[PDB]
Amino acid sequence: EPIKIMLKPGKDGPKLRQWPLTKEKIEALKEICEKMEKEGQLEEAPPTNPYNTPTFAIKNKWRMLIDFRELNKVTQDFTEIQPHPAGLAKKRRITVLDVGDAYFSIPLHEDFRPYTAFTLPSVNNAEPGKRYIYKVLPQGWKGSPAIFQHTMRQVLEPFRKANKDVIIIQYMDDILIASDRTDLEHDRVVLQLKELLNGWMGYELWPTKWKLQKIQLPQKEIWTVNDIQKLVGVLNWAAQLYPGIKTKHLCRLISGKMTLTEEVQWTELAEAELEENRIILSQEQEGHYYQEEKELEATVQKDQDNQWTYKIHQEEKILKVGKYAKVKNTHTNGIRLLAQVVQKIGKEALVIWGRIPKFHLPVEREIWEQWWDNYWQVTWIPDWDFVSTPPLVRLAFNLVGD
Amino acid sequence: AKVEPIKIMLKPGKDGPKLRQWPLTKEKIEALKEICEKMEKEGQLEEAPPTNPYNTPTFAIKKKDRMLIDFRELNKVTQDFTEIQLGIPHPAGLAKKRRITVLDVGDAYFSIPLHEDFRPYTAFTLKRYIYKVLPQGWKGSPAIFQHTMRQVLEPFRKANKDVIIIQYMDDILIASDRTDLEHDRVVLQLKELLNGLGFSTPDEKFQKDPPYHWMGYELWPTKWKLQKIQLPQKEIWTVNDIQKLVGVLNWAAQLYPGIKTKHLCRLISGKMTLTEEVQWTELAEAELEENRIILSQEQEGHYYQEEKELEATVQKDQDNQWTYKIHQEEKILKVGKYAKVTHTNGIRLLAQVVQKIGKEALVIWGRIPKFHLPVEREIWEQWWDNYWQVTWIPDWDFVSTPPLVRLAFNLVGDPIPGAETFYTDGSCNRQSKEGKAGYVTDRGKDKVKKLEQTTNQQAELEAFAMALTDSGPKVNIIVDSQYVMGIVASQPTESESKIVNQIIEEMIKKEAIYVAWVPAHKGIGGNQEVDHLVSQGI
Repeated sequence: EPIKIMLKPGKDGPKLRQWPLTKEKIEALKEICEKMEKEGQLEEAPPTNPYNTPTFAIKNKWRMLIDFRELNKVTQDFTEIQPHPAGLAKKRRITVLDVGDAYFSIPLHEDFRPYTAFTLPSVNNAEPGKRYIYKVLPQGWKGSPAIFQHTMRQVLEPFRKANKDVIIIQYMDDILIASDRTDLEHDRVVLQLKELLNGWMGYELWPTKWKLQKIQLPQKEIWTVNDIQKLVGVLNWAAQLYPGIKTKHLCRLISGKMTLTEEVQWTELAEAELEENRIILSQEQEGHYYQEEKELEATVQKDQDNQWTYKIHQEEKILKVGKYAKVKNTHTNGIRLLAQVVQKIGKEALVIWGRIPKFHLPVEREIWEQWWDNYWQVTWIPDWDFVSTPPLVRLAFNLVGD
Repeated sequence: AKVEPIKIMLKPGKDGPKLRQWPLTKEKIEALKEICEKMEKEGQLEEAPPTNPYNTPTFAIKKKDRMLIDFRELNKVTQDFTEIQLGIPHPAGLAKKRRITVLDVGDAYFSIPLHEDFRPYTAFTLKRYIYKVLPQGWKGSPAIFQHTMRQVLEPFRKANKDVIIIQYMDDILIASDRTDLEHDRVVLQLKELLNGLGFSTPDEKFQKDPPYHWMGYELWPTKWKLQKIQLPQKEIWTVNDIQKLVGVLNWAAQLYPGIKTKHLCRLISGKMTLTEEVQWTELAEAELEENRIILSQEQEGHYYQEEKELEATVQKDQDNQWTYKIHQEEKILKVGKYAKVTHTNGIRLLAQVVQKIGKEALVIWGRIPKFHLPVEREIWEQWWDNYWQVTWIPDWDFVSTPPLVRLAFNLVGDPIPGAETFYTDGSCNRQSKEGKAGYVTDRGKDKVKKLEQTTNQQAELEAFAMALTDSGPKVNIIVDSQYVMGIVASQPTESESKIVNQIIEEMIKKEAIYVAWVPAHKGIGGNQEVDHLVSQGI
C-alpha cells in the first residue's frame, strides 16, 4: 500500500500555466499519455481539480518532461535527497541513465494524486486542454526516487557487492554508473545493470578528462597605466569574494599618472602586493568551502572575450569557476547556447557535489521560459532566476583559465 | 443511460449562502413562478426539502427583447475549478477547407446534472427551489460544461480524423474537404450524437452558408474578418450590467491589447444588490472609454495552408512602431503590431518583436515561421555575439525593408594611441539635490558644471556627456560608475532621458571611443582629481 503524502503547512498544490508547444510535440505528448493511461499510470482529471503543472517534451522519439519544481517546493519532507561519495569525481567514466519509467510500478496515494495534474495543449486552441493526474510515482517528483528506494535497493545492493569497484548512485530520475574499468568492461557493467532494471536515454561523462580552471591574474612584460587600472578593477571585484585581496600599493603606482599608454615604474610594495594577491587567489581556490546546508548556486555569464563562463558559489563563496571554448557557428541561437552551457554545468555539479545548482541566468525571464525546452536533453530542471551581467564581471571572468 | 455527476465542495471552513430574499412586485412574482413552473416541469428545478437553510437572492429583469439569480455569494464559497480553456481559436490558424458549418448547442447547462450533494446550496425562495442542473451564473457551470463537451466530441473526432472540429463554449465549427453530400452527412451525424446525449442543436443556431458568424468573426470562404465589437451604452448601470460588460471585455481582451477591466470591477465592490445602481468612478469611466476606442477597430486575413511555408516579415515604421505580417508566399494570414516601451536600440527591440511573433505563432500554428528581418546578418550576429544577454532567434533572412536596423558604434577595446584621456565624475548633495559634473584630462584641461535637482547617476551621466562634447573624434574616457559603463556598453540608440540622448548624439560623431571604469576613492590618478573637483561644496 502507498504511504500518506503531505503538502507543507499552509501550502496548496501547483496552479501554473501550460506553455504553447509545437504541433509535433503535442502529438507526441498525447500519444505518450494515451499509452500511460491505457497502462493505468494516469487517469483523466476532473473539472473539480484546480491544479496544474507545466508539461514539456524533449528529444528520434520524444520523452515527456513534466516540470514538478513547484510541487517539489510544496511537498513535505524528502529533503534529504537534494548522500554523496566524493570518489565519483575521480572515476574515469560515468554513465548516466534515466530510470524514471521504473517508477510506474509503484502506486501513488490517492489523496496526493490530484496535485499532479497537468494539461496537454492543442494547436490554435482547437479543443479544451486534455488533463491528467498520476496514479503512480511520477518522474520528476522528489518523492518518487525516495518511495522507490526499496524496489531499487532489492536490485542494486546485490549488484553492488558483486562490483565493489564501481560506484552506482541515484540522483532523482538519474542513475550514475561510475568506474575505472576499460570501456568494454564498463559498457558490460552498464548493460548488466540495465538488464536488471528491465525486470537508453542517458549520457556519458569523463570526469578525469575535465580540466580544472582558476582565476589567474595577468602577467605582462610591460605594464601601462591602463593595465594597472584594469588589474586594480578586477582585484576590486575579487576583494568582494576573496578575503585578503588588496590594491592600495598597485593604485599608488598610477596615483600620479593619467596617460593610459604610459608605463608604470614598479615599487617593491606593489610587486609584493601583486604577488601576495596571486598567492591568495591560488591558495584560496584550492580550498574547500562547501556547505551542503546552504543552497548550491551557479551564475553564468559571457566573458568580455565573449566566451561562456560560470562560477559555482554559495552566496559570495566561490567553489569553482569554468570557461567553455568559443563557439564557431556565428549564427547560433542564444537560448540554445545558454541551455547547453546550463546542462553541462549541472552535469558537472552532479558528479562533484551530487546536486543541481540554482542558476542565475543572463537572459530575460519571458524569453527563457518560452524557449528553454526546445534545447533541453536532460530529465532534470533546476530552479533559476534572471540577472544582468555587470561590465566588470565580464572582465573578471576573462581571467579564468589553465 | 446515466453518468454520475461530478462531486463538488465548498471552500474549506465555509458554508452555503443564507441571504436576504428581497420582496418584489406582484407582476414580477407572477412571471418568475411561471418560469420556475416550466423549469421544475422540464427537470431543471426541484423543490427544496423543508430542512434546506440556504438561500440566494432572486431577481426579475425586463426581458432583453427574465429570471436572474444572484449566485455571487455561492460562487465565493464554491471550490475552485480548472480553467480548461483560456485562449480563443483564431481563423488565421483554421486550415482552408472546402466546406464549413457552424452550430450552437441550445440550453447547454440544462443537459448537465448537478451533483445531489451540491444542489442544497443552490436554494432560492420565490415556494423554494434548488437546481438539478448546472445553474447559469454559477462558478462551476462553464468548467463542467466545457469538460463535458470535450468528452462528447472526442469520440466523434477520432471517428472522423479528417474533419476539423473546433469547440469553444457552445459554439462548434465543422470543416472538411468531403463532398457537399458527405459533409452535410457528417454534420447530421454530429447533431445525432449530441441530441442522443441530450444536447439540443436549434435549427436557428445552425449555419448552412457563408458568411459564418463565429465568435465575433465573420468567416467568408476566402478570408476571415473580425467585426467591430460593440459595447453596451446604458443610461443607468446596475451591478449586473457591469458584470456582463466585464464578461465581454474578458473575451475581447484576448483579441486586442490594452483592454483593462480593473477600475470597472472596483465599481461592484461585492455586497450591493444585483439591481443596485453603480457609482461611476472617473478611472472606471476612462477605462470603458479607452476600451470602446480599442474595440472600434477591425481586422482581416486569410486561412492557413499547412503544406505551404509559414513566414514572418517585420518592418520598423515611424519611431517605436514595428509591424509584421504572417504570410505564406504572397498570401497574408494576419498582420500585427508592437510598440511596447528606457534606453535600448533597434537590434534589441527587433528581438522583442521576433519573440512576440514567435510566441503568437506557436499558439496559432503550432510552428515557428521563417523570419525576414530589416537588419543585415553581419550587423545582427556581431551585436549579439558581443552582448552579455542571450536572446531567441530561429532561422531568418535579411530583407531590404527600409529603414534597416543599423548600429554604428565605434567602441574600441583598447586605449586609443594619442587620443586625449578624460576622467569623468559627478556628485550630488543628498539633501539639496545640488551636484556637480566634470572632467579632468591627461592634456591638462578640466571643467565643472553645477547641477540642480540632479542625482548621483544623473550627475555621473552629465559628466560623461561633457567629456564626449569637449573631445575630438577619437577619445578615451575613464569613469568610476558601473552604471554609466553598463549604459554605454548597451550602445543605445533611443531613450526617454534627455542627457542619455545627448550622450547618444555625441557618441555617433566619434570615430573611436575607448571607455573603461576604475574604482572610486582609491587615489587613482585622474579619477582622484575629478572626484575632488566635483565634490567640492557638494
